This record gives sequence, C-alpha cells and structure tokens, in this order.
Amino acid sequence: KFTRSRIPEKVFQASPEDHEKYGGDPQNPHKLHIVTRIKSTRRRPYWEKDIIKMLGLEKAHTPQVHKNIPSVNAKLKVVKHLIRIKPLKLPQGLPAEENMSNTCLKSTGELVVQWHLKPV
Amino acid sequence: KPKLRFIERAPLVPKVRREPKNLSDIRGPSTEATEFTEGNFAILALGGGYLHWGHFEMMRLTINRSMDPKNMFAIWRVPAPFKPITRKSVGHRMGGGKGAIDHYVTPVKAGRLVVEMGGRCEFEEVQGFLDQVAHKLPFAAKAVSRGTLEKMRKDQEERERNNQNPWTFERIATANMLGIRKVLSPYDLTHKGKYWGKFYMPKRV
Amino acid sequence: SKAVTRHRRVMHFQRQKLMAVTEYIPPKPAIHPSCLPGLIRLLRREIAAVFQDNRMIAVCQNVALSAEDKLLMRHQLRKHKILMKVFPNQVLKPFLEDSKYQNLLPLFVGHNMLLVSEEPKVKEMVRILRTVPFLPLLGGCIDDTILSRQGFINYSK
RNA sequence: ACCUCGGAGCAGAACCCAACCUCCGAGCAGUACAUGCUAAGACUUCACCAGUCAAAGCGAACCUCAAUUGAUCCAAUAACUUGACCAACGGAACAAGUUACCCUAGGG
RNA sequence: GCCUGGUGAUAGCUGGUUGUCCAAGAUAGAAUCUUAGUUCAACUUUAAAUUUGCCCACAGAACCAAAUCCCCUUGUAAAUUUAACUGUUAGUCCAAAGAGGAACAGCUCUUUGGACACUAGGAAAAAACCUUGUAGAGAGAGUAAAAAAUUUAACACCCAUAGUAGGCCUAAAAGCAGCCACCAAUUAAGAAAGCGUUCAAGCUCAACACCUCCCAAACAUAUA
Ligand SMILES: [Mg+2]
Ligand SMILES: [Mg+2]
Ligand SMILES: [Mg+2]
Ligand SMILES: [Mg+2]
Ligand SMILES: [Mg+2]
Ligand SMILES: [Mg+2]
Ligand SMILES: [Mg+2]
Ligand SMILES: [Mg+2]
Ligand SMILES: [Mg+2]
Repeated sequence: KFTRSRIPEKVFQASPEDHEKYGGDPQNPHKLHIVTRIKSTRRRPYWEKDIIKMLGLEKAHTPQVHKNIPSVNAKLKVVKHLIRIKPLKLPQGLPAEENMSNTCLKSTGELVVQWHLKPV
Repeated sequence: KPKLRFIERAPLVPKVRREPKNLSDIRGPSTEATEFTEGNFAILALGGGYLHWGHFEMMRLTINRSMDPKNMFAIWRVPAPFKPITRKSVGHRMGGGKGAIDHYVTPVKAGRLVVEMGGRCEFEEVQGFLDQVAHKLPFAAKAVSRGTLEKMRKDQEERERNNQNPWTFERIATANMLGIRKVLSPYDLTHKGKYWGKFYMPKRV
Repeated sequence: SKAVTRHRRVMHFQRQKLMAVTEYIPPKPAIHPSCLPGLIRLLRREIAAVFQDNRMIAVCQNVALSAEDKLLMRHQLRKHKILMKVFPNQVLKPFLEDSKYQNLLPLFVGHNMLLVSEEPKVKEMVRILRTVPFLPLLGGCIDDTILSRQGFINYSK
C-alpha cells in the first residue's frame, strides 16, 4: 500500500564534504529559509497538498520565508521533493523602518536593503 | 548414501486446507540455505520460481546418471513439494469456491542453493551436468563453487564501492528523493532495486 | 496483473527512469592500464654432469626416424659406451655459456640429440649413417676443440 | 450450494475492509433464585432499530460460556407474563408449475 | 372482437425537460420480494452560533513489513454545533499490498494513494501515464514535462615406444563389456579421456623434442 514515508535521521546529517560543497557552517547556522515551490501538488498525496498550503507555497516560483526551527523543518521534510530551500543570507543588516520599503530579494539568496536601479 | 534420495510427489500427511498463492515466497533474496554446509559445489538460483515433482526428477535422474558415487556425494537443500497448487476443472465458469488441490510445489527464491555436491572432485568436472541441470530448471540458475560464490560476492562489493554514479537506488528510495515511493514497492527499500517481481538483476548495483 | 508475474512486468515510467539514472558507472582511469608497463635443476645437475663426463661430443638432427628405427639406432649405439640424449635446447642455451662454450653457442637449436662419448665409434656410427640418405652429422667438440664434419672424417678415421 | 449469529485468516502494528474467498462453530446447557430496585458516566458492528459496560445509592449477603437468537400488530391471561425453523432469520396475516402462442416496457 | 366510458389507468422502465452570468461542489456503508429502486448514514450546499480544527514530539497502545492511532509545540485557518433541504454512489484506470482465476483477460473482489468523470503542455493518435492547475487582453520573457539505445562465437603446429594381449570374470573381450590395482622403463606417452572393432589391428587427447501496402524523410565530424 502507498503510505506516508518516514525518512531516517542519517539523511539529515551533514558531512564536512557537504560543508565544502554548499556554503554552510555547522556552528552558527542560518535563521531563515527561503522556500519555493518548483513542482506541482497534483499527482501528489493529499497530505503533501496540505503541507504546501500551510507553508504558503500555493503559487510556484514564489519565495517564502520560514524559520529554521524543527517544526517548520518537519513540514519541509514532508514536501522536500516539491520545494527548493536556500538560506536567507543578509549582507547588510535586517531592514530597519527606514529601509523597509526599499528592499529586494536577489536571486543569489541575499536580501539587499538598499535597492537602487543605477549601475555601480 | 552418496546419491540423491527419492523426492515424493506429495507428503504422506496431506494438507486439507487450501492455501492462497502467496507469491512473495518467490519474490526477493532468499534467507534459508544460501551458504554451503559440508558442500563444495551447488546449483545457485539466480532468480525465484516453483519446483514441481518433474523438476526434482530431472535433477535426481540427470545427476545420478552422470555421477561417481565413489567420488561424489550430493544433498538436497530444497525440501519436498509442500505448497498445494490448486486448479479448477477444465473449462468451467468462475466463482463457486476455490479449485481442488492439483499438485504440490516448492518455492525457491533467488540466492538459494538447491543441490549441494561434495567429495574428491574438481569444479571443472562438475560444471557440465550441473549446467545442463541448471538450464533445465524453471528459473535462471548457475553452477557455483565455494570460491566462485565468494568471488562474485566480492565482485558485488567491488561494484558497490567503485561506481562513479552519485545516485544509487538505495539513496533515492530510502530518502524518498523524487517523491518516488509513489512508484516503488515498500519491498524496494529492502530489495534495493535488484529484484523486479521474481527476477534478479546481478548487473544492477 | 499480480506483483509476481511469469514475464518481466513493464515498469512505471518513473520507475524505469530511476533505474536508468541509477545505473552502474565503472571508473575510467586517465591512462588505460594495459597501455602501461626442480626438474630444471635436475637437467642442470644431470646435463652439467654430462659436460664434465664426456671427452668427445657429437650431435645430429634425430627427429627424422621411426620408433623401432630409433630403437635400432639405440641398440647399435648401445653396442658402444656412447650415450644419446634428447633434451630441450631451451635450457641448453644457458648450459653452453655456463660451460664456457662460445664456439658452441651457434650449434644447439631445433631437434637435436646428444652423442656424448669417451671412446670414438663415431666412424662406425657414420658407417651406420651412410646407409640412410639423410640425418647428417652436426659438428661436435672434443676437449674444447670444435669438430666440423670434415673433422669428424679426420678424427673418426 | 446458500440466505441469520459468532471465532480465526485475508486485514502482520488504533478502528473499519469484500468475494458462489479459506477454515471452525451457533440456534444450548449448567448453576443460582437480591438473575432485587434504582442511577452518574460511557461504549456501540460504520444509519436507525437493537445491542453492551457501569461507580454512587436503597435493599440485601458477609452468574459461566462467544455465538447460544426474532420487531410491530395481533392473540392468550384478573394480573404478572407467554406466543413463530416469522431460518427467505428488519419478519407481507394466508398465494404452485408452465407458455416454440406468450404479451408489453427495457437492458445486452 | 371492436367501440365508448372508468381514464390524464398504471409504468422503480425508455425518451424529453426552453433566457443570461457568477459561485460552492464526486466514491465510506447499513437495511430492503433488495441489488434498473428507496430509506437512513456518509459526502455535498446555504444560513447561523461559537471555539478551536488541521499539521503534529516526548511519553504511550499484547500476548499468542510499509505504516497507523494518540499528540503539546509550530506552521496555518479552519472546525464543531444549530437551522433547512436537495443530489451522488456496480465508478474506471494506474502505483502498491493482497484474494479468486491460468502468477490469462480492456476478468472478478478488497485495502492505501493518485488521476479521470474540471485546464493546458507532452507521450504518434491518446478518459486514467508525465508536466501543470483559478480562469481576461498582449505581435513580450523565463521555464516544466518532453527525442530509445544496441551487433554478436577462428584457433594451440606437433606427437606417441615399451613391462603387456594388466590380472580375474569372460569363447577372447587387451586402456577401451564389468571388478580392482592403478606401479613402472628410458628424458618421456594415462594400465587410459573421446572414434573404432566379437575380439583385435587401426584413429584423435594429455605428455615428450620448436616454442490489402515497408512505413516520417534523413543523418556517424562546428564546442551545450
Ligand atoms: Mg456507530
Ligand atoms: Mg427476506
Ligand atoms: Mg432479511
Ligand atoms: Mg405516466
Ligand atoms: Mg415501478
Ligand atoms: Mg468553481
Ligand atoms: Mg421481506
Ligand atoms: Mg428497481
Ligand atoms: Mg489535543
């Protein structure tokens, strides 16, 4: 019977090779995820359809911010085949109320808090 | 008694209750009787299937024909036909219960040894009639020594350690990578993609 | 169709794509590896003992006979204390350089049989070989001096 | 051949799960006569109907078994109660064979 | 018989049901002279009241596999109750676990999940496979799925005497009809692994000396 799939924990334990591959540090990890739906919930079980609705990923190719806490990570582990996750990196600070309007999340994964449209 | 003893068609005590054909007694790697036990040569099953009585007579007959009893002894590993396979009467309509017991059968899974050989004999002597026997079997089989068995198991370890392919079936199935347990069995997490139905893929890592 | 069938069941298409993506890939080296780089001492002691034994030696191409004919040659040379020896030249080419035979290194190849001796009946052996219009006398060497067949006529006479 | 009820497998681990699927059974017997009366809270055969469990209380002492069964109306009875192999077992109060003469409405 | 009337007989059956536009909306079952039907439920719809629902973590659930129940956090926004009613149900196929059958069927029966009875793109055409969903206009752009890959089988050139026509059994069966030993000579050829003869004699092998009419057209070379 087709059932809901548990995934073992060894799957979610990084190796130093992977820290060389992607850009991560096991000490001081990232706070916020960017999650994007890149696959359809059609032809997927109803539980995955639900988790996609909870995480706020009904529209594809639209980024959503989440917390990197084990609850949200549990929901993300259920639908990890439909999404893409990158760390939200922040080169400058998080935006203050002065820089609240003039932001832009770039493709790299960074969120720039001063978004002019001039060349450097 | 260095010959194959007679294997009967059906045991003395019958089996009065009919059984469902639980075809998972063919599927997958065998657990019982995979290694040698006071043997040197065998007919390993590279796949699962059912042995009838007629198969047992093909093995007993065509082995005890070409065999030196003063040089070679042999042992059945697979027991007598015990699974009652039923057939309904010929050209009768469906329903009306389950058909009467027709004939008994043993299930043999892949990696099972069927007939052990032993004695003062080299492998190249016994390759011939065990290859003839191994071809008369219903499933794909092979005459295997001890050194050839450990040879091909060490080969399978070499395949599992040498491959430059980052994606194995084990990493994809158990992690549920591409949402792919929607297409797989729950047995494919333990068969690890080397078994499809009753067949066996030796070439597949 | 059941899960176990008699024929190989058609897979789902993503099952088949998984099976193709996760095929075995063998390692390829940068350079192909193939494009990179008792009886013997019985013959050494035996024939080396035959080296010190003989004062005179001769040899022929004794392959050109029958079995009973080689029995006749074996008996007619058994009439002498000469000995005939069929042995591989494979080991005899290091035998000669061991025995300091530099003029005998170009002698021993192909089918040959030794006629090691201390007493020459080799004229009478030639008398046996003159009745058969083949099987010539190949040159020998008495006491580190080489014998041509002309030297076999001279010394044998 | 069957039609109702129960146990086991199918249905491996909460519940549920079919088949003219695989195997067992039931349509009682025995003991007790407080097998009295009441009453919180629950379970429940996927509805309903039926079924089950029950503390406290009053009154007294100092039930086993799995299934072991049948609605309403009507009867019988002063009353309490009792009444179907109504087994086609949610049961019409009581009705057989056959038609190449069949007929009509439809379905394959 | 035929006519008139009862008579607009009755029909769980067939056929048919007429403007616009938007919205919400599909698969448990139980009984039934019942399986071409109804009733209740489940699901569905509107209105109303309220407060939690869904996802879930430790702990926890029995003796004789995949998972599930339970469930705070968290992520979300629904749920229950009240009022009022209609309608729908032999679903089909695919994946998985099974049962019956022939481990036949576009076959029959359950379970879990998808998809289809809702759109578009792909797979030759294409209900059910893959990609993809929420609606309009655009002579803009980035993508998703998405093109079948294979082609086989040469082989060692020689070199063979002798105890012996090994004993016994066998008319004789000699390496070769069977039992047993299977030693030995030269440098080395088995008391013999295949032809072969009643039996022989003859031939090879190991070992010695050299080593109804096919069905896109096509194309192996330019940087992914
Ligand atoms: Mg209930
Ligand atoms: Mg009835
Ligand atoms: Mg009934
Ligand atoms: Mg009418
Ligand atoms: Mg009607
Ligand atoms: Mg709508
Ligand atoms: Mg009735
Ligand atoms: Mg009807
Ligand atoms: Mg709770």
